[PDB]
Amino acid sequence: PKLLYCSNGGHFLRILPDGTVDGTRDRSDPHIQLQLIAESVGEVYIKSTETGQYLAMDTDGLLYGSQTPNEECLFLERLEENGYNTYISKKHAEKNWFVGLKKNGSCKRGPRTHYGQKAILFLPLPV
Repeated sequence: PKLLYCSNGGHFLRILPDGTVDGTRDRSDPHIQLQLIAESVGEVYIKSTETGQYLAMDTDGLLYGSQTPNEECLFLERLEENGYNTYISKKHAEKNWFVGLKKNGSCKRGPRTHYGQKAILFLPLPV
């Protein structure tokens, strides 16, 4: 597993058993342990190690935790000069919708994200 740390609000990406996606600052949270799994080079699923759920973004730009993988669960990974990664929705890449966390640790919605934001920067860390 890895943790995905957002420096915008200082939160680890979290997928809860009920499929809620948000952020917590607590390093010890069981639900922040993630597996980044390759499809093709630079394409990844982001999977909850605890629940088995996959991070996904819906057609309304909303993040949720999917019981099973689908086309909404693929993200295009990029590093990013300062060691942080970005994750753009594969399905909505043309809109530049990203995985992001607000300063208050709740998720960002696709249209409210874009290249250049701190919200979209995640640092993969060891558990």
